[PDB]
Amino acid sequence: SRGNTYQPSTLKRKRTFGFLARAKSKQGSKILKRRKLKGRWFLSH
Amino acid sequence: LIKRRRKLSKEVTQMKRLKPVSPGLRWYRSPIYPYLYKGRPVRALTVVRKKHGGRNNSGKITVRHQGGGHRNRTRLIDFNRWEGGAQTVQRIEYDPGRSSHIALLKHNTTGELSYIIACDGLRPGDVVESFRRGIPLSVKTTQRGNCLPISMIPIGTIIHNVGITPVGPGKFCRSAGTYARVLAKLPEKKKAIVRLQSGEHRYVSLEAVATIGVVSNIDHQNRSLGKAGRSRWLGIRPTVRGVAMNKCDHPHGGGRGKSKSNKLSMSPWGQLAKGYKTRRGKNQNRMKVKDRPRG
RNA sequence: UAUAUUAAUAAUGUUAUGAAUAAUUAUUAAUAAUAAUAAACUAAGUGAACUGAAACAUCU
RNA sequence: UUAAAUUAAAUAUAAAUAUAUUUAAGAUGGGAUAAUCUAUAUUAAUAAUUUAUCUUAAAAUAUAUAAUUAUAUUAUAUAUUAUAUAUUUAUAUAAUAUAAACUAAUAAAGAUCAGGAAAAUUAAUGUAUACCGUAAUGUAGACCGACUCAGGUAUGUAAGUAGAGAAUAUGAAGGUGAAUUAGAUAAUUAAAGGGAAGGAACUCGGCAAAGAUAGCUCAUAAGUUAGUCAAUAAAGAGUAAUAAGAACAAAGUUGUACAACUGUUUACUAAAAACACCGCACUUUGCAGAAACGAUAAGUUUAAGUAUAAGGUGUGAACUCUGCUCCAUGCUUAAUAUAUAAAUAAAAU
RNA sequence: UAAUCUUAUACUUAAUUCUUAAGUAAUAUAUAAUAUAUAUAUAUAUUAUAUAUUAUAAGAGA
Ligand SMILES: [Mg+2]
Ligand SMILES: [Mg+2]
Ligand SMILES: [Mg+2]
Ligand SMILES: [Mg+2]
Ligand SMILES: [Mg+2]
Ligand SMILES: [Mg+2]
Ligand SMILES: [Mg+2]
Ligand SMILES: [Mg+2]
Ligand SMILES: [Mg+2]
Ligand SMILES: [Mg+2]
Ligand SMILES: [Mg+2]
Ligand SMILES: [Mg+2]
Ligand SMILES: [Mg+2]
Ligand SMILES: [Mg+2]
Ligand SMILES: [Mg+2]
Ligand code: NA
Repeated sequence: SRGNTYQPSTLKRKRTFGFLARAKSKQGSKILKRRKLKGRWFLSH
Repeated sequence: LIKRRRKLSKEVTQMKRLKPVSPGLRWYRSPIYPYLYKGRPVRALTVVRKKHGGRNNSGKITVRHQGGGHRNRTRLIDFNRWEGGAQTVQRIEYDPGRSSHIALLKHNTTGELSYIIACDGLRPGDVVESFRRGIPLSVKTTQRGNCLPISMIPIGTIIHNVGITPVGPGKFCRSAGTYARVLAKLPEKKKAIVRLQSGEHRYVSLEAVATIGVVSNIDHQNRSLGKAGRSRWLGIRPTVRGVAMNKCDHPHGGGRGKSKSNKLSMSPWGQLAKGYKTRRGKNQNRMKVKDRPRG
């Protein structure tokens, strides 16, 4: 039985999608800049 | 002593099999080595063998079929023997990281320990030596167990570990039961001709080390793993046949029913699997003198 | 760990022998500090494909 | 494992970057002491893969006539009493004290599949003890499933009675009785219970549903690869039971085809004769290798391995076996036969 | 084979450390002279002059 694909764990989620993860890599930086340009309020977890 | 030796030679290594109470136990067949030590290796001479799963530094399987065997400790074994001086063999152990048995030497002047690959008839209590550092009449030198440059070994003598360069360690004939033979010696060129376990006759530098005798565990060849599980324990994941796949995956893939699809036997990446020589043209073993028997 | 360390001194308590050693406070001097920074425009490197050709590969 | 981080020139690469090497980060693991309660700071000197704890031996208890037979006990875990040594507090000794389970610690030891990595002692001087987590929910109305969703979700304790058990029955204690009720129970549906005479006449097909005469102890053939494999054999017996009388474990024998077998597979229509396999065979590669990956490179996996190894390929345990054929497509060795591409003088029209 | 490639591993002076320059000592190599031993050749010792302080070893090698 599918449907329950997101299996929350705070550690994994901060480590993968978190602000610090984004800011550490060049690709991540691009993403953050993109979100800033769009004016998103929340740049990442 | 001679009589004892003869007796030992006569005595064959028995092949243990359990009662076939399970269908997998039916074909498990292992050689017994009772003189082979029971216990552990010296922790100061082992390092963890870190499992790769056959994955390269890309994270991608580069070599198929490697996988999750038992945990394993690598034994640092001396393929060099730069020490010199007598050494008493304390015990002969099982090494999971190779097919040969290993021998734990204690050097007598110092009490310092080292592992060697075990020669065929080597036993605990025996004494061996190394002659990399020259000699300090002749036949006492040449006897199963001791290493020396090829320059010092009589022509025709069977040897196992064989270096390539003088400064270098023994690269050839280290697996269970294997051995090479010195065919000729040429001082003027500084080369000797060795025939390796395959049958190729190859040039090797004169000062290159070799240890006399045949590699131990000659009966390793005959061991029959009885069940799939045993392979898995050895870190060997299953191989899937090209013919059982689809064309996207293998040249042999597809077809309704089993069929080779009139396609020459080849690898998943298309190179030919029967006969096609892979080292070819310019790149080739210069020191090849006489080639291996078949191809 | 700049309510930092080092040096110099000043009052203070202890020890061993007016001189010597360590502890705390207070003044003076010396010694480093902090990449939040646009976007479009310009130049350069690499450089598709869909598409058009009423097919397609030269071409586009 | 990760890291625009770190070596005129670390190495490689259209850029992005990639690589080995150092440095730092990184728990799911390791980390002094301690109710006869305990002090981590500063300065100076020179572990453990799994698994079992049998047999023997010792001493103890009863029969019989030191020695035999039968039985239980046998490494550790406290309290009480009585003793000898420092002086009621200490040390050691002796005697007394249930069962079957469990825990931890101890020692010894069998198997092959051979079993983590990383941060010293003494002396002197010290200590005012930081920060954060802490509700409740957590086999669920409090998480993941669009819903207060019969799904998914990790660990420990899990009263007794009974029994081989965490089976099955009950349930002491605790918890719960719910965002639908009340009646009525037609036809009809679902989930059950029973059924005379028949007993597969049903049906594609005994599908479904019946069907268990000990779960302990004996006893168990043919066949066979010699493995109580077949076997939990069928049948049959012992104890229990004489027609009234819990629940759960336990549902037959034989032939053939296919596949040796335990396994794996189409998450959500296919579990198989398909994949895998152990074994068999062929082959490439001598290590400055072969194979794979690498805008391609350095370089990685191969491997701290070295031909009884490693890569690839077919077949797929074992028993009896594997006939004939290189025409063709390849590979492979040998030459001579023999053409051609780019690349050159200097010199002729 | 000093093509290419592979692998392993002291003082003085001048602008606390760094760099230059001079000389002297130390070690190595090359050339020259003298003395001795052996069969024009080889070996050792002494003296003079020049050069060096990425290396060494191993391997492949036009
Ligand atoms: Mg969703
Ligand atoms: Mg990632
Ligand atoms: Mg298929
Ligand atoms: Mg067919
Ligand atoms: Mg441009
Ligand atoms: Mg750390
Ligand atoms: Mg629910
Ligand atoms: Mg009918
Ligand atoms: Mg019918
Ligand atoms: Mg049942
Ligand atoms: Mg099957
Ligand atoms: Mg199904
Ligand atoms: Mg077969
Ligand atoms: Mg093979
Ligand atoms: Mg097949
Ligand atoms: Na095929």
